[PDB]
Amino acid sequence: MKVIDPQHSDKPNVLILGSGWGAISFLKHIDTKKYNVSIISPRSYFLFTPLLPSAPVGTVDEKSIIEPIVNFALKKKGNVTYYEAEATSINPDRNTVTIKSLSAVSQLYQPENHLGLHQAEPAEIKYDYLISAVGAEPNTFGIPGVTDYGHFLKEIPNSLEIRRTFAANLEKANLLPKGDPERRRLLSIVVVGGGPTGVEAAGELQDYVHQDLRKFLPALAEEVQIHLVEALPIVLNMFEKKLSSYAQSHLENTSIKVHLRTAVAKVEEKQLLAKTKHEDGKITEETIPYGTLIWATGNKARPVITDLFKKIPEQNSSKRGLAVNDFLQVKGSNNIFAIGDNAFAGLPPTAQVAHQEAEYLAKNFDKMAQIPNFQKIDLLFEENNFKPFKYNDLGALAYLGSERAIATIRSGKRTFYTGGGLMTFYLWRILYLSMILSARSRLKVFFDWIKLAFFKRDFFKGL
Amino acid sequence: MKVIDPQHSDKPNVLILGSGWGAISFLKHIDTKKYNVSIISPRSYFLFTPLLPSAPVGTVDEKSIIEPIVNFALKKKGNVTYYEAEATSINPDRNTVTIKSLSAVSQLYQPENHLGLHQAEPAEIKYDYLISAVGAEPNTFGIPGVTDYGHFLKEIPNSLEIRRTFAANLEKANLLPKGDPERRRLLSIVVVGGGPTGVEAAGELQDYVHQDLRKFLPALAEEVQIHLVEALPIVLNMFEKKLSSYAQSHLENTSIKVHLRTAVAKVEEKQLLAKTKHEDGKITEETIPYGTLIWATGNKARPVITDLFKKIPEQNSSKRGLAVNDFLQVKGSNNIFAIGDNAFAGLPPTAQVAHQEAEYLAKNFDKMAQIPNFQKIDLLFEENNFKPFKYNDLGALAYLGSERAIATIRSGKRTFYTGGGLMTFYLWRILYLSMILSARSRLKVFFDWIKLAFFKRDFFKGL
Ligand SMILES: Cc1cc2nc3c(=O)[nH]c(=O)nc-3n(C[C@H](O)[C@H](O)[C@H](O)COP(=O)(O)OP(=O)(O)OC[C@H]3O[C@@H](n4cnc5c(N)ncnc54)[C@H](O)[C@@H]3O)c2cc1C
Ligand SMILES: Cc1cc2nc3c(=O)[nH]c(=O)nc-3n(C[C@H](O)[C@H](O)[C@H](O)COP(=O)(O)OP(=O)(O)OC[C@H]3O[C@@H](n4cnc5c(N)ncnc54)[C@H](O)[C@@H]3O)c2cc1C
Ligand SMILES: COC1=C(OC)C(=O)C(C/C=C(\C)CCC=C(C)C)=C(C)C1=O
Ligand SMILES: COC1=C(OC)C(=O)C(C/C=C(\C)CCC=C(C)C)=C(C)C1=O
Repeated sequence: MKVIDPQHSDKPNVLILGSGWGAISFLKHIDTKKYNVSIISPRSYFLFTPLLPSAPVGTVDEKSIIEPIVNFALKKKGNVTYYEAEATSINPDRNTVTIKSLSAVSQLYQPENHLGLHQAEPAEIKYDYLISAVGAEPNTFGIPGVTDYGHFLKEIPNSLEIRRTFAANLEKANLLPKGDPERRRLLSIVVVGGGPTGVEAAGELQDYVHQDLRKFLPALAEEVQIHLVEALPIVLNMFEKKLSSYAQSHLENTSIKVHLRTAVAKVEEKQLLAKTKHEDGKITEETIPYGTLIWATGNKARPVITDLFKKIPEQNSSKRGLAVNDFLQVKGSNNIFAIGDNAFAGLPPTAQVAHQEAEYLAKNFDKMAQIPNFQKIDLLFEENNFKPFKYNDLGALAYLGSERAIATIRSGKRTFYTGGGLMTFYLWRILYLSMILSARSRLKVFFDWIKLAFFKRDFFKGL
Repeated sequence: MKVIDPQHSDKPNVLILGSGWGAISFLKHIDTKKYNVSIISPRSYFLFTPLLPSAPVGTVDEKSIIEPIVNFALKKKGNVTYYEAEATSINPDRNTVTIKSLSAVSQLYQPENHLGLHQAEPAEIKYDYLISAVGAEPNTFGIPGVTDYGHFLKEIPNSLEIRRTFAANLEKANLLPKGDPERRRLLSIVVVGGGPTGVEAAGELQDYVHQDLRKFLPALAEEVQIHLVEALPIVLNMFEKKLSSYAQSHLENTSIKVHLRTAVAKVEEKQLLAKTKHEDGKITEETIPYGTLIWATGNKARPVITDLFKKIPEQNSSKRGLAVNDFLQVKGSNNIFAIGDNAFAGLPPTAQVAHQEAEYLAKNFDKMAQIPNFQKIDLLFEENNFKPFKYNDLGALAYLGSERAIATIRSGKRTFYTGGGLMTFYLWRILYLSMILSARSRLKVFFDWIKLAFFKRDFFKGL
């Protein structure tokens, strides 16, 4: 019950799902004069995910790396409306999306209507076109105990939980005598994932220990131990072998214990069971004690996308994400589009792919809105003549702790970069500053870093 | 049970209670080479209380106006030890202090001993001399319902509660239609207290409304209403009448409803009952609806100080604080000293009084530690010949919202200042920056303000 249908305006309604890289990038490029745009997302702000790993340890403040949606919508010319709630069910036949847990409603540049909605009231939102960018969720691979004792590294709350756990453990450990094995376990951290997120997480945690903790509790600092576990035989496999090797050496020089060729079998309250697969082809078992477990491995489709597979006939055989055209239209649907991690197009699940797809699609919509036929929809994309999406891989970046990073930079064919260590660390900072989406967030992180040069990190457990 | 008694060292032990203005100021001046210093306080950091009223609304970040104790202790030459716990009982006869709720132990410049203490374990701490600076706690004057529905404005947690309440109310109000009286109550704020803390609190809240809220929800911003209630007939009575008048005019120009000659009789869930005492000597009743109640009135002795009145014979007739000498020694005690709000010496309860008493006392201790007799204690203060404490009133300051402040600056006899409006607002900033106790906190607030010039306040309900 309750159906919101704003269409006194003669414009078509483009409904967006999410407030991440795909949704915001699309929002920034979509012509709000041609269409009435509306966003649905339980998250009232945009997260700059590449700096998330610096948040727990206080290299950057959590407020520094987020930006309210309304600030993006405010710079838009036309009307934009944000429903603070999550999409539960996508309804192709009805052309609606069901919502749950209404926390707020914002209607920018729309001084007129009144919805008449109580909080947590179920509803249905009409649409003419739908862009789906809810993203994925973390994958535990069905390995028991991960959700009970692990911390994912996906969202701002996760940064606060990791700080609270680790601060708690440091306080406890400090009361026990230098020998105690419990002291040793409480000071043990385990990051699962050999990719960029995991490496950066181990790097930042190590930075905090060597730089901040050592200055007022050197005793505790010496006994802390950080493990990095990865199933593949090479860390950061998306780079050339030469850069991966340097990466692995450096991590071990900064005293991080790297566990390659290693899968996790089970996760318990105080330890995890791992199977390591050696060069001679033999498998061994080892226990890894821990006090804080960061889970930074791959992705899995969300319940809303899974529920959509059952409804569209040709979307049956789909698991990783939604099956999509060369034009980023959802296969089998008349008007549903998909971008980012929640959409399969044989491309990686990365922020670079989300942004470029978002722009492409936004560009097309602004082109599509200059025709009588768009004012049935599938054949019109071709007749008028315009190009499909061509991803342009720009490369990869990764901070490795202790003022060192690796970089590969390119455009299509040619490659040009500086990807060693300290100088690449400086390039790394500049580029990241450059690709932050807002000026406020950019000044905030700049100040965080200036402050970090002179005074070192804030690491409060209650804040 | 369990008694910690560190005295392998030949030095006397000066035990400090608290981590506020008196304790930290004393700590910075006490010679750690002459004495073994130890702090007991449940709060692991120092709070810069004059900027606390800018925290809720995000003019300054909560992290910006606090500084961990260990940073102060680290700059000290000798040994310093901090017990993260609260003093429960002061024991003159035994010369000990009982403690509760052990969260942590820090022993800076002391790479040796091990206490062997579990968390939340009761204990007793030996001492030779004791400096008491626990401060006071808020006084509700026995007016019912204050602690049930009000927010005190005393500590960092209070800043977070006020933001959470107010953000919640704004979100709710926004869903109701422009008429609704509930909408009007949810947008109503009430600050109790005509002194500086209360005035500043009303000013900051009004700044947030006019500057930030109006830019994205002008409709809500116009209907917000802020009340200031004060029992005395004049706001900010500690200034000359001429400055108080300007203060009151300005507050009313910025659309704040000031209620003078008004006492609060009772506080309910959605309103408060007040009695106003008019010029013709008649008393009236009025209800003041509200959604957020900030209680910023006076002080009251803490249970630890009250419990000490019963034990010392001549400390019986004492209520506001501990009765104290011209040398700041506790009357009736051999070795207990009191500074700040928890000590009565016919002086105001202000930060300026705490700092000067702290220095005086610290100075004396460093002088007292160059004699055979100090190596019984009461008569030695006089025989060697040195002066009593003479407070030097430097004046008063107060921000009044909308870039205006009042100032009175002086030293003893002479008075010299600039105490009008906008120019006094600039002086106000400089002086406050100048009397922050640490460089980190000083840069942090400076950056907050630079950021505030270009981008306006962060006002997140979860952060
Ligand atoms: C810690 C970390 C670091 C990373 N670092 C990098 C990096 O350095 N470089 C790089 O290229 N890539 C990086 N990535 C990858 C990148 O963040 C993702 O690939 C990208 O966010 C995917 O874009 P998206 O819009 O599909 O999903 P997201 O950006 O995750 O956004 C999804 C949005 O949908 C919302 N949502 C969730 N569920 C629902 C629902 N049911 N209904 C409605 N809305 C919903 C969420 O609130 C969120 O705002 C990183 C990822 C992580 C976790
Ligand atoms: C919002 C606000 C604004 C203010 N502005 C000004 C101003 O502009 N100018 C001015 O001069 N004054 C101002 N004051 C007054 C000033 O903060 C106090 O007068 C001052 O704090 C008193 O110093 P103190 O050390 O006695 O107590 P505090 O500074 O309050 O410190 C008390 C310390 O004792 C600790 N403690 C409490 N109970 C126990 C216990 N049982 N055991 C151990 N430790 C304990 C606390 O954690 C705290 O660290 C302001 C106060 C407030 C609340
Ligand atoms: C998760 O692994 C990573 C990628 O994918 C496997 C990347 O591609 C890049 C390259 C950096 C990007 C794309 C920053 C985002 C830029 C914009 C314009 C949004 C990094 C650093 C990375 O760590
Ligand atoms: C509680 O009312 C207040 C006073 O007392 C009646 C003051 O005197 C001042 C003046 C500012 C001070 C004293 C800052 C404190 C500085 C140090 C070094 C402790 C302010 C602002 C004030 O609000």
